[PDB]
Amino acid sequence: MINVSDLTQKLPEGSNAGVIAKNINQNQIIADYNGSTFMLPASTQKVFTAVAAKLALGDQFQFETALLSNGKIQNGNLDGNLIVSFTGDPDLTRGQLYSLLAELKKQGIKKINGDLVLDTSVFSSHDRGLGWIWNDLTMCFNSPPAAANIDNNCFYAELDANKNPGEIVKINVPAQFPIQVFGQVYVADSNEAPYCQLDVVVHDNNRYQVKGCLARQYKPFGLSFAVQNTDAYAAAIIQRQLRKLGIEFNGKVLLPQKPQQGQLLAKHLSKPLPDLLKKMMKKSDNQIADSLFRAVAFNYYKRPASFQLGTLAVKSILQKQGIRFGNSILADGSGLSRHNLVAPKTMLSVLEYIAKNEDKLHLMETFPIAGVDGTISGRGGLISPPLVKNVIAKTGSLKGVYNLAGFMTNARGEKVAFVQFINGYSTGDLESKTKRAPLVQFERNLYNELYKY
Amino acid sequence: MINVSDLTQKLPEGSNAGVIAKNINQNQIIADYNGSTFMLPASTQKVFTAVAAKLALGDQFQFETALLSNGKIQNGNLDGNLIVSFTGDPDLTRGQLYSLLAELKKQGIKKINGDLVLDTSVFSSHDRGLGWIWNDLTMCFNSPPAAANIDNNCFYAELDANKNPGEIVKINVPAQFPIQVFGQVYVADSNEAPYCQLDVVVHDNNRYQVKGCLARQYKPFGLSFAVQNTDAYAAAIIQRQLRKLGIEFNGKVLLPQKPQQGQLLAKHLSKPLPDLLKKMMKKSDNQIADSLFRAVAFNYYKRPASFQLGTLAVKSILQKQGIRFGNSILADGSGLSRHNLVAPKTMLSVLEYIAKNEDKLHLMETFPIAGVDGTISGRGGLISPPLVKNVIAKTGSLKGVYNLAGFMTNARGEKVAFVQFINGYSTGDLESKTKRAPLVQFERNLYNELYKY
Ligand SMILES: *C(=O)[C@@H](NC(=O)[C@H](N)c1ccccc1)[C@@H]1N[C@@H](C(=O)O)C(C)(C)S1
Ligand SMILES: *C(=O)[C@@H](NC(=O)[C@H](N)c1ccccc1)[C@@H]1N[C@@H](C(=O)O)C(C)(C)S1
Repeated sequence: MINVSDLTQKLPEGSNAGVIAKNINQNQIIADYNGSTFMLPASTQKVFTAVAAKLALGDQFQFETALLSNGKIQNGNLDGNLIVSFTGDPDLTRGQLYSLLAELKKQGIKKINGDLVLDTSVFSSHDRGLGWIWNDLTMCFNSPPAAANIDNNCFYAELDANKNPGEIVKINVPAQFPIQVFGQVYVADSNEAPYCQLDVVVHDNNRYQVKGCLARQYKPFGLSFAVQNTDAYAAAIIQRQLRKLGIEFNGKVLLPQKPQQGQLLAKHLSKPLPDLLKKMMKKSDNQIADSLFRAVAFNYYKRPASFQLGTLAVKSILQKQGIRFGNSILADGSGLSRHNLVAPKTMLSVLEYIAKNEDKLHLMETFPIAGVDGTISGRGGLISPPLVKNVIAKTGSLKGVYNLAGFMTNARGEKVAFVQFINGYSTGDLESKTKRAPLVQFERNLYNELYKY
Repeated sequence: MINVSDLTQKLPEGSNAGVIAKNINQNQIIADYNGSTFMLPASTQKVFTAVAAKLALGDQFQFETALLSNGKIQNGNLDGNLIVSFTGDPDLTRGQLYSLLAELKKQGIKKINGDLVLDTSVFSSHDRGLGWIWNDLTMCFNSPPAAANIDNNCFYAELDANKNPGEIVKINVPAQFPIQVFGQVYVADSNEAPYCQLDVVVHDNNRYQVKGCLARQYKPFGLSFAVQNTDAYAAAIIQRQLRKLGIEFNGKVLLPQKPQQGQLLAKHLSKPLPDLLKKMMKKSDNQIADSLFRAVAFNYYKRPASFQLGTLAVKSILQKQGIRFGNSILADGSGLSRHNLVAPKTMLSVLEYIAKNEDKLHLMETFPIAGVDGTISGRGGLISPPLVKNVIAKTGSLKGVYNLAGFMTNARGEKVAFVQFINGYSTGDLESKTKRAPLVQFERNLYNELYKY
């Protein structure tokens, strides 16, 4: 086998690598180093979700966002509640929801007599996985994969930090966002400036308290944040849209937990599963992965879906196909949880199942391609021949973690599946951009060795 | 050296162990397996904090909780504001605060004419470490180590779920706590129950919503909750205590966020450092660790202390004594953060520092003693001869993590220091009772080899 031990000499001191690789044609393991150690898979976890979704949802699967009502239309009035049904569409734009509501106009509803009711019942319990880190929850990459999801459940604020030390930075929220940003951030001089933290503390109803400081900067810029209460956000946006459409409403917003009985007025459908999976796999969209993860449970068990139900469903589905998990922990579909524990060999068995069943699953085309697209279009260790345009791989990255899982063609045109998990990688401290050079060098050498072996 | 690698065969598949030990009398390393690999130390991290606290705070250090004003007292009136200064005391009880406020009434004050002003300026930025897991933040073990801390910033509620399927569980909060617990949790039948989640959602101002369902219970279901807004909680306690003391107050509660000057009326002192360190080390008190961590930085740098300053101070203080951290990540004093990264050998160098300076530090007596006290009085791997009454060790545990760091006497009467980090330990799914038999056997074997080597 490849001497993976010698290769990890170039990784930073303290790090730990789990590396396993198999020549599928020869049915031979050609690298095996901590292949059985549980590690943090980060976003390589999305491979499991991709397979489960293919199998339990199918290529015709679409997320539906619907408008329903129990009552009768007449005189331009909807004589009852407007029910808005959200099922976790992670790719729903504000533009789409608007056209959806526009459908009420087209049917001559001039005004709604009753209350606005949101049906988010297909998801159950929290909209965050267990073991997610609290301070990342305001970052847009970590926006909640909730039933209601509008423009990725992210917003930005406009900041102007062009000021002398001690002065207050100006923060405005653009008029489209029903959010508050409150508190005060000051400009720090270049001394204290390397120390700066911007603190964001969440309060109810999408009110974000900022504190701390920032280094002077000349030009305005935007900071993005995740929406926290996605039901209030969604309801506030629908009410503004109804006004814009000139449909009249003066009811309250209700948020029941149970499916809402009704007559269907209109429906919007997302792109189907193959397009969602491709964006999830190429760009590594956390929210698509966690929505599919629970959509899989919802459809598979026919009951409202918690992340725990997602875990049960994904394992049960892949187990049906011969995959064995032992005591792996799969707390989410995106890989964000710090409780996830998976060994390289388990990820590898899934990659083999993917390559074996490619005629059916067509998942190979979803993987980023070295030097070409997705999250590895510029990956340093992969950017030269013989690896460029040859290595395809799902990436996973968290603080301390640099992973790759996928396939390549060796110098004999045989296929090699491989999993690389690197954890404990640290070359400065909390809030030091990480020196990636030893990683570029490890990966360049590793994939060349698997190429020639 | 000891063949640690064979001994890990008894640990669950997937787990990883970092073990290192030294015979101090011979100065020989006798076990060294993954000794340089960064791992999660969990509460063994508190060893670093004990040493930094001894060096920078000293045995006379006590936390101060104080009452100040600028008005003068005339004719039974405090003619200005009551300032209550909190500095992070992690062992302040509401009875102690009550006796402190009683002192006003011994100085003749029976009415306060102004406002209640809290000064919590000694600590700054969040009261939570970065990399803490969001869903544990409502649990009493994860109560915020804030400036204001009353009864461990934890309270108790009871759910009476001894009722039929379909009924709403009754929530009872004892009346001493100025908090609200509300929601509709229902009792689920035997069929639905395995799918239930009992959730809590935190709302502004210490309002807790419980949601979900649970199986019929056949005793009272206790909830133990962390206080989320510690300033509001403290101000509410103060106002009820003032009332109960017959001191009239009708002013506002102000939280200015900067140091508040005034004349000192009365000062409550905690128990001194050696008592705080003994409780932190014997029992593993998370709040005393994170309190001391930031008190250390406040006193060492003389400026409001965040967790980042805590990290800088602890490293700087120990670096002076010859400890080298390289690229370790210490995000807190308690080890709760999932970003913490430290190698067995760095912890061992601190243990050696501890044994070498025992005549001045007196920290040896703060470690738990196998089969005798603290968190290893009943630790199954250590409770037989020759380990019982001989091994002393600080424990660390999180989901997946089972650590010891401490000392023992071997068969020759020489002192051995050791560090055992186990991560990736999984014997079932997330919410499962973990199986400890593999841990008991691995530890019984490892400490026996270290005894015999
Ligand atoms: C999977 O690993 C995901 N990672 C994250 O969301 C991290 N929390 C993160 C790391 C760095 C920057 C922003 C978020 C997604 N996958 C990553 C990857 O494929 O390498 C990502 C950085 C593109 S986000
Ligand atoms: C340090 O390791 C601390 N651990 C925790 O607070 C964990 N979050 C936890 C694990 C299990 C149950 C409750 C909390 C403290 N140290 C532990 C130890 O010494 O083993 C602890 C369980 C006593 S709490």
